[PDB]
Amino acid sequence: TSTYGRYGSQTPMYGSG
Amino acid sequence: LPEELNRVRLSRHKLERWCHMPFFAKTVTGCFVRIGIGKPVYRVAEITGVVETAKVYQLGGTRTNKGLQLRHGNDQRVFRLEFVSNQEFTESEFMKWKEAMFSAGMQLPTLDEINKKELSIKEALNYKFNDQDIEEIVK
Amino acid sequence: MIIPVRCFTCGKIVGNKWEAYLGLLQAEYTEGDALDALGLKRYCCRRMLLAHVDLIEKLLNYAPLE
Amino acid sequence: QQPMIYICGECHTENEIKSRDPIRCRECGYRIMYKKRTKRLVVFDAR
Ligand SMILES: [Zn+2]
Ligand SMILES: [Zn+2]
Repeated sequence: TSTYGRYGSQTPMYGSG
Repeated sequence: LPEELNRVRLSRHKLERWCHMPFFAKTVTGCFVRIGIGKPVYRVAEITGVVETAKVYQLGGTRTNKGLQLRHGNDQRVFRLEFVSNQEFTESEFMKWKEAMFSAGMQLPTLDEINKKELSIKEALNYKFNDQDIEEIVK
Repeated sequence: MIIPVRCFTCGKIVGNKWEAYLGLLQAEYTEGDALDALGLKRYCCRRMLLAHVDLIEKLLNYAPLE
Repeated sequence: QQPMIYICGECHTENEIKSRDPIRCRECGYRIMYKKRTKRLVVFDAR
C-alpha cells in the first residue's frame, strides 16, 4: 500500500484551466 | 539517468498522506515532481518552497488549498497539488530538464544527494506519531 | 423484525405480501378484506401478516454513515 | 505490510493504527472505533 495507481486517475493539467 | 531520478520522483498518491504532516518543508524540498502543463507535454520542476493558495480544491476524497513553489530552471510560478502526474520521469522530459538546468546555470544535484534524499521519504513514512501531531492534524 | 419468508405452520410464501398488504390497508381495505385479497385463507397464514411487527424500519434509523 | 485498519465511530472513515498509537480518528476526533470484517472464508449453510 504505497502507490496504487494502475495511467492513474486522469491527472488534470495546468494549462487546461 | 531518468531512472534514479524517479526514486525521488513524488507521485500523486504520496502527497495525500502528508497534507498535514509537519516537517513538510524539509522532506519534499529537494525532490522532483512530474507536474502538468498541457498537450501531453510535461516538465520537471523543482520543489522549492511550500506555499498556500487561497483556492481550496478537493483531490479525490481529500482537499488541499496549498501550493508548491516549483520552477523549471528559470520559469517559476505557483502550483497546486492536482496537476502532478503519477507518471515517472521519461527520457525526453529528463533531457528537457537537463537542458533547462544547463540552460539556467543551475548545477545538477549530485547523485549522492539524491541517494541521501530518497531515504528521507521512507523514514518519514515509518514515522511513529507519538507527539502532538494527531491534534494539529485534526485541527 | 422482517416479514418471515414462509408461514411457520403451512409453508406458504408470505414474504412477498408485506408491502402489498400495507398498501391495501393504506388504500381503504379493512384488515380482514386485505388478507384474502392477497390470497391468504388458512388462519395459520393469516397470523403471519396480522401479528407481524416490522422492526427493521426502526433499525434502519441508526445509520452507520449518512 | 498491513497496518491494522479501524473504522471510526462517529466518522466512518478508515484509520490506520499501528501499535503504540493513540486510538483517535484521523479526523473529527473520536475515541471509540471498531474493527473491520475478517478476510477469511465465511460460508454458511442456508439452514
Ligand atoms: Zn400457513
Ligand atoms: Zn479522533
